[PDB]
Amino acid sequence: ITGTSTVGVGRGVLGDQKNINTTYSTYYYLQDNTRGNGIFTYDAKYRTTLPGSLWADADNQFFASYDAPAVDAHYYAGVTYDYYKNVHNRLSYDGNNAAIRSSVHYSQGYNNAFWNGSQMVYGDGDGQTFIPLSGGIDVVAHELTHAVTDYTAGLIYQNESGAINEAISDIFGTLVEFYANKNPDWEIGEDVYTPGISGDSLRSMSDPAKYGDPDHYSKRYTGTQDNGGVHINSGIINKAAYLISQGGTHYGVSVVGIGRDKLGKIFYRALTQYLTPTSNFSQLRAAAVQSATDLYGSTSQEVASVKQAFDAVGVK
Ligand SMILES: N[C@@H](CCCC[NH3+])C(=O)O
Ligand SMILES: [Ar]
Ligand SMILES: [Ar]
Ligand SMILES: [Ar]
Ligand SMILES: [Ar]
Ligand SMILES: [Ar]
Ligand SMILES: [Ar]
Ligand SMILES: [Ar]
Ligand SMILES: [Ar]
Ligand SMILES: [Ar]
Ligand SMILES: [Ar]
Ligand SMILES: [Ar]
Ligand SMILES: [Ar]
Ligand SMILES: [Ar]
Ligand SMILES: [Ar]
Ligand SMILES: [Ar]
Ligand SMILES: [Ar]
Ligand SMILES: [Ar]
Ligand SMILES: [Ar]
Ligand SMILES: [Ar]
Ligand SMILES: [Ar]
Ligand SMILES: [Ca+2]
Ligand SMILES: [Ca+2]
Ligand SMILES: [Ca+2]
Ligand SMILES: [Ca+2]
Ligand SMILES: [Cl-]
Ligand SMILES: [Cl-]
Ligand SMILES: [Cl-]
Ligand SMILES: [Cl-]
Ligand SMILES: [Cl-]
Ligand SMILES: [Cl-]
Ligand SMILES: [Cl-]
Ligand SMILES: [Cl-]
Ligand SMILES: [Cl-]
Ligand SMILES: [Zn+2]
Repeated sequence: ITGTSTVGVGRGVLGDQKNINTTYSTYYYLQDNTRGNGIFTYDAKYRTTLPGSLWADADNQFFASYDAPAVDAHYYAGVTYDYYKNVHNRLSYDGNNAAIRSSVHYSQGYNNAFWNGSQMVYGDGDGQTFIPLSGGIDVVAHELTHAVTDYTAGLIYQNESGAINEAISDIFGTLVEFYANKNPDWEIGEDVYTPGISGDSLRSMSDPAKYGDPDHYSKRYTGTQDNGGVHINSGIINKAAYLISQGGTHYGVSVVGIGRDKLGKIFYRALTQYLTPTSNFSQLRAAAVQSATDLYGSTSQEVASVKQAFDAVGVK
């Protein structure tokens, strides 16, 4: 809508209070004019028509329990925008300030979220397996990272290219969680998954095997489920990125960690400068080595750790 930029206040899925950028025009809308061409949050009203209605609120106060998923989708979209702009000098997902659109209250008891090619979509979960998915900053950032990938490398969502696509979303989702500095970790989805069980998550980057995912190329899934294992084989690459950042010894191969900033820089360069829609794991290694070489020089510790990490996970 056209209106004037306002600042509302509300409570997210995890019960924390935060301010959100809104727009006033009769009602207050979840329309943040402060970032690029705007961040817009919609209500899908438990249906699957998309995007649904731009979120309207009479008083600019968002403390209703129905409000919470909207608050977080909107607020964490804003955090993710800020991450990409400040850390990578990337303006929104297309690098030209495209509007970021999210819908919440998608369907009934929907245990997932996704990027649909145009916007983000968040289920409310069924209350057992998931609580509303936009509650997890890593989830929000994972989904929006898919938009970044679509605009850059364009990795096809199947087999090895699809597992890289997934890993990219887990890596940057995690890097956004660290950037925001609320209870950051190398796990995925821990804030919204199984409210009945503490300490668990959907996937682990530091130890993929925790959740049944492979941590070495030799253990790759080769069947047809899950588009050829895109959320399974991502563990191989997630492990490599974890090792590059944090370091460690994995099946006797030792990796000197170089830290998150350098991980982010190397992978962002690889994504934007080298990968292609059909890149496979070996091509990713080449891209990451070449990116590290570009940034730090062929004889650097950074290049050496990239090579060691891909060695440790069996990617030649
Ligand atoms: N986001 C992952 C895990 C969530 C599935 C559990 N309902 C996928 O789409 O496979
Ligand atoms: Ar909620
Ligand atoms: Ar805030
Ligand atoms: Ar604004
Ligand atoms: Ar934006
Ligand atoms: Ar901007
Ligand atoms: Ar509405
Ligand atoms: Ar309304
Ligand atoms: Ar309202
Ligand atoms: Ar409303
Ligand atoms: Ar973005
Ligand atoms: Ar990756
Ligand atoms: Ar949860
Ligand atoms: Ar694989
Ligand atoms: Ar080891
Ligand atoms: Ar080693
Ligand atoms: Ar770090
Ligand atoms: Ar990458
Ligand atoms: Ar990225
Ligand atoms: Ar391609
Ligand atoms: Ar090394
Ligand atoms: Ca209100
Ligand atoms: Ca966390
Ligand atoms: Ca996490
Ligand atoms: Ca849990
Ligand atoms: Cl006005
Ligand atoms: Cl919260
Ligand atoms: Cl309420
Ligand atoms: Cl736009
Ligand atoms: Cl996904
Ligand atoms: Cl935050
Ligand atoms: Cl699993
Ligand atoms: Cl499947
Ligand atoms: Cl190499
Ligand atoms: Zn994904």
